[PDB]
Amino acid sequence: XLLVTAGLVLA
Amino acid sequence: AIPPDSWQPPNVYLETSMGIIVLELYWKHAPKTCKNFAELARRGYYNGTKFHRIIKDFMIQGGDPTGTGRGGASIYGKQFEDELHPDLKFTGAGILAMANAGPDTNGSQFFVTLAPTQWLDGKHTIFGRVCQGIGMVNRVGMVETNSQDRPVDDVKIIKAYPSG
Ligand code: NA
Repeated sequence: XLLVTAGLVLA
Repeated sequence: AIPPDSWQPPNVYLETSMGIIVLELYWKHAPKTCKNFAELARRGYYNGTKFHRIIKDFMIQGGDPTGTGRGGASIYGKQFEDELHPDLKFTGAGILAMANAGPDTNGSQFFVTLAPTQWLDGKHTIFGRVCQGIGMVNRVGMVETNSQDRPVDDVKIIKAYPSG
């Protein structure tokens, strides 16, 4: 999907 | 040591392989986050790095010197706190904000939005916006990416620096 992570990127 | 609070360069420039983006910082709302970003830029920490993750009509993400998306560190010696404000919302393109891995996990990675992204409200520190170069940012957002949302041709930050 639409996240802005750092390490575990999600859908 | 960290710069003194008196040091508030109004701008950070990103000289990218596609041109210059002029960011203006929200020192009042996000003093710790602005200090971090401007100081990392001043140190050359972002020089030669890339936007490792770009998603059309969403955002461009960078700030990791390893380029993996897993790295980067702040000027504080530890990941630092969010500086959230209900009245700073993700209302449109050009907003500068921190990437993270949960609450109070700010490092060096950041993003610039390409459209409204209000589902991020209250989860990422907003600490500035594009004053000049939004046309460039719009174009950067359209670059072809692979299945991992990595640009197929590197979009580099050649140099980043605060106002002198
Ligand atoms: Na202070």
